[PDB]
Amino acid sequence: GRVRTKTVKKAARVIIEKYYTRLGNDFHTNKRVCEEIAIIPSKKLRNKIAGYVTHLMKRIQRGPVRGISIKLQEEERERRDNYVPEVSALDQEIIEVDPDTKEMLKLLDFGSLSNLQVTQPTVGMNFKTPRGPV
Amino acid sequence: MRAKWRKKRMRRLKRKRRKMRQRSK
Amino acid sequence: PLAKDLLHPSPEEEKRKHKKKRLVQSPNSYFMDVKCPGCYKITTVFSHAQTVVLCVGCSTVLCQPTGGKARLTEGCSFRRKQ
Amino acid sequence: GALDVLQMKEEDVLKFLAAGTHLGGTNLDFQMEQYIYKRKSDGIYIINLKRTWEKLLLAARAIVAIENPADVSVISSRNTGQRAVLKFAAATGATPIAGRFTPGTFTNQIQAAFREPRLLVVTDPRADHQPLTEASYVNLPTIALCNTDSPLRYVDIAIPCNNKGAHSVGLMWWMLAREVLRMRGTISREHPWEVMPDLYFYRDPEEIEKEEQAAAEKAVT
Amino acid sequence: VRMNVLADALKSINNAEKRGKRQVLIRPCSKVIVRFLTVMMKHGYIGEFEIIDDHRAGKIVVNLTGRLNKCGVISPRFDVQLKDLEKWQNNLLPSRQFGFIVLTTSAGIMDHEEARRKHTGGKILGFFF
Amino acid sequence: TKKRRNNGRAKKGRGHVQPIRCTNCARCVPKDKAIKKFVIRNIVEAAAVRDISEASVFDAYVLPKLYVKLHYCVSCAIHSKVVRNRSREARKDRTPPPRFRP
Amino acid sequence: GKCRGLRTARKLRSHRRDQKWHDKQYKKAHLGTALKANPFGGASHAKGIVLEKVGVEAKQPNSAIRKCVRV
Amino acid sequence: MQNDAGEFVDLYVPRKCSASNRIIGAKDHASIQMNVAEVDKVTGRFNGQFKTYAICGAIRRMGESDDSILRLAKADGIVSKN
RNA sequence: UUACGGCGGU
RNA sequence: AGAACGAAAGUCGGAGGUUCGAAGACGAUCAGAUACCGUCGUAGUUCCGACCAUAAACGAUGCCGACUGGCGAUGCGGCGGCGUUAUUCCCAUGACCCGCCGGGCAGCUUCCGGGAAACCAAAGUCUUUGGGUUCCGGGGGGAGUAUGGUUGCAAAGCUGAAAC
Ligand SMILES: [Mg+2]
Ligand SMILES: [Zn+2]
Repeated sequence: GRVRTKTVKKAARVIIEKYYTRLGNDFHTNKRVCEEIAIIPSKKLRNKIAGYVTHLMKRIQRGPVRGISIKLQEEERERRDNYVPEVSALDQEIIEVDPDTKEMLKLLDFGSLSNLQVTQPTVGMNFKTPRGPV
Repeated sequence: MRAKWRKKRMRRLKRKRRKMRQRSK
Repeated sequence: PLAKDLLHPSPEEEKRKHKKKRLVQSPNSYFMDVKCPGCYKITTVFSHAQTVVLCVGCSTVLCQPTGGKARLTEGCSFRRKQ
Repeated sequence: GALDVLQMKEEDVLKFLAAGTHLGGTNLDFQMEQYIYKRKSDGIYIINLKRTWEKLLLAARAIVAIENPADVSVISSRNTGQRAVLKFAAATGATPIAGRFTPGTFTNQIQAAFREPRLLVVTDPRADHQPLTEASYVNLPTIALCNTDSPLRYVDIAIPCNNKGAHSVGLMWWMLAREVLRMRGTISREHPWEVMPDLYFYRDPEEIEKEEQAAAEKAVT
Repeated sequence: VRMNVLADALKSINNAEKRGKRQVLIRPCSKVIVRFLTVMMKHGYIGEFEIIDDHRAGKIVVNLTGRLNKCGVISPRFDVQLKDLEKWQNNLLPSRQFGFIVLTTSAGIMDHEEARRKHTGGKILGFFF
Repeated sequence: TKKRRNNGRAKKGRGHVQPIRCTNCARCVPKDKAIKKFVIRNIVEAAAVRDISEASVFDAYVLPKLYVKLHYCVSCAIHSKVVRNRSREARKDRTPPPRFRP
Repeated sequence: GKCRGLRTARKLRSHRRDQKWHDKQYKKAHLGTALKANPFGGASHAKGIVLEKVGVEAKQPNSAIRKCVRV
Repeated sequence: MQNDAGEFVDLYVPRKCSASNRIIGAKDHASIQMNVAEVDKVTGRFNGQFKTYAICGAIRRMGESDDSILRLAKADGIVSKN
């Protein structure tokens, strides 16, 4: 019977996104925040919104919940925008290739150009897993 | 009534008017 | 694949197909030269032979027939001619 | 290209072969028989890299033909190719729709993401077929950097590179992003482009923040 | 067991143009299908075509264009008079402007409009539009 | 309405397969219609294994298997519940259910 | 389907003069036994004396005593 | 459509494709009309002129638009000629 | 395990 | 027109009779059980020689010919291939691995198309109608009946109306 309704779970995402900095992980303080910040019609859903807002306040400070508030929002610019490495994994100055893929860059007119030592794919044709049920 | 037990009752019937018409020689 | 120029193919793609069904038909056969080891004449037997062919002097086996392409018994002076 | 200005430029091929992109292996679609070279001994198919080079210059000619820069709807579904799209569109000024594509976006005109482009570009055809299907109705060309598996119904300038490798996907967005701004006035065509293509590669789990800052106790702390 | 090599020649064209293709392949030739195809070539529905000449009835590769809809046959080779030719038009042509039935005369394989100028009737051979 | 593409019977190029007889109700069905099941259950009822090893004279004695092939009529396949009523677009699949040994 | 051809009109005509015996309102106009069958006999009216007044019953949705005679 | 007096009597002349040369209708909403922007011979930059190609939606839905636009650019000023 | 039936027209 | 082979059941003659088992008997069940269940069990199954010519004899699709998508396979040959494997210590053959070709039962998919729709790569090439050619259907009942013909040891089959 504890399971929380939609219009409480709807009204919590509009608060905690928009007031992520004006909060805490305390139920009784965030109770007083939620009455100050939006008109709640009665006391029961006042501290029942506040309970679920606090249920995310011990939570969205840990993991990627739909938390597009500015402290999360600028944080992944340390990830996608930053982190250019000093060594390129496109540049090892040695790449090992196959005897036919130097045929492909022989008629691409490139066989005598770069370093490009080969490692021939071995004798085989043991691809294609043994078919059927066992 | 089925189709094959429509046959059997009208096969049992036609083997009677083949015999009552044969009765009156 | 709406516009494959099906009149000018690469002949090793045209080699893949049947002996019929080609843009111009051509057999998959040949005549071939056979010298029995220790003899003095080339024999010119057909590749898809069907009979137990004898030789001129050395009266022994020369080629043995099979399903498709008759098997030369002893490794002989052999090449695909013309 | 037809010129030497747009040629193969052997040094960047050392980034193709340092990202794979000659990788198929499993099998091939019957309408990508043209962009093949052979099957390996491994069962793997390798791709003639001048064919994926000749279409990629042809696909970049398509984007420059669009006047409005914020109009090429650049979309992706699989995870490798979600970091790549989001700052592709930040680089060349495009419109990114990343992650799960909401169905009924290009053309259901009521809700908020009613976006009507004039061109489209895809990471994977069969893994992202839902925008391929929907772009068939606003008569709108799509460009799908497709592998030998992925089908070719609603695509037009399909690039035959790769769609599954992590370093494979990010380079092909980089090689396309370097070019679309080179047909514009940005890259000076002789000097290289400064955006190192490691920027476009899919993100690891959170072991990041240990190892990068354990090589920064002589420059920060 | 190939009764009418004309009708197969035209069915090979009709299916392979609705796919949109550029080329076809007609396997047995005859001197009645090469004179068929040069009727719609001189009216320009198709273009170039080779007779791949083998010693028996060779093949024919027709470079299709995409001006064509249906190039069927009339499988009984009926006779048609000149008081009869006007009913063949409004049965199977799409209009009174364009399209052609083609009837083999005693003077050569011609159209319907070429035949009524020459004012000879003959046996109908097919129709194309 | 033809319900099934193959008509229940997985024959194609024949006229007559050998009619086999059902296992519990002894009803005559063709060989490829029958709901097959092959049972390699242990004979010992493996709750009852560490109650016989105290009584076993041997120390590493491989307990024998038990090999029964059940072959059913379709009428006593559903009522004894080896197969089950299904849906339209999940009929066209020839895969067995998952195993899950424990 | 159909044999066709220019010379086969004998087959296409001796196939039609006996597939015409299988639709009814032709067949009760040419076969003869259905011409004798009706009491008017190819006519439109007949006189006749009345032998019995009867009241038949109406069909399944109705319920009435329809009046008839026995001419 | 060039009547007896030779004046243009039609509503409008619609497009036609260049992959199968069919007549794209007023409701064939799978038919693109795409722009290919060439560059000048000297600097590899968008000089100001381009090319236009229509692809009918039936040949799009079939599968070979990429086979098409390769070939209908192949003759028309492209990278290859090889 | 047994377990059958349901007046006529709306 | 005409013939051949035709499951089962059936009929006639001779061997044989284990098992199952129409009919039948008996016990149960039931309001009633001439049914389901139970037990015993005849004809029949089983072989031989003669007959009958029907079945949901079903892919419920006449045969022949062409063209029109793809992919993964399975069966039979044939050709060519890294290799491992067989006596093989080398050969030539078999096993497995990768293909290609022809033919076969098929399969998965798709907006080629088609269809009343289920669905079918043929049930597609069809108001843009015409590749041969055979049989056959015309609202449902009365009817595969009545009569006649023929066939059959018999059962019945083939051919087949009409009144209403
Ligand atoms: Mg019955
Ligand atoms: Zn059963």
